[PDB]
Amino acid sequence: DPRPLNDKAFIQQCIRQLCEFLTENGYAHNVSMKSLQAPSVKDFLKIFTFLYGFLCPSYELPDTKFEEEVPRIFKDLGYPFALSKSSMYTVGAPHTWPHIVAALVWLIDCIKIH
Repeated sequence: DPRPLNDKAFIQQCIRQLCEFLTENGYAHNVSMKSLQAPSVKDFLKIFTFLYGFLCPSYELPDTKFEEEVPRIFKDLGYPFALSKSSMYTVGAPHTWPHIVAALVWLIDCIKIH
């Protein structure tokens, strides 16, 4: 894994990129650096739904089996890094969020092109 996910400054950079993309592109809810430090599973899913909607406009917010569906979508998009069920259940936890925010930023990058 080539990513410096332990570098706290690097993960603030990822969070800032998330904050800026959501803000710039008309996400429905107020977001801040503060509110993106440790999101709930429900807020993560709202964020993920907003982002994946750029690629799949009819995409609906998951809930049932989201811990299966969300990693499956990333896998299907060619994301090379592991997203475990454990991570899905604990997305906002201190040692989980860095991996998840990295995945969202990669998703943002792929939206920004395609």
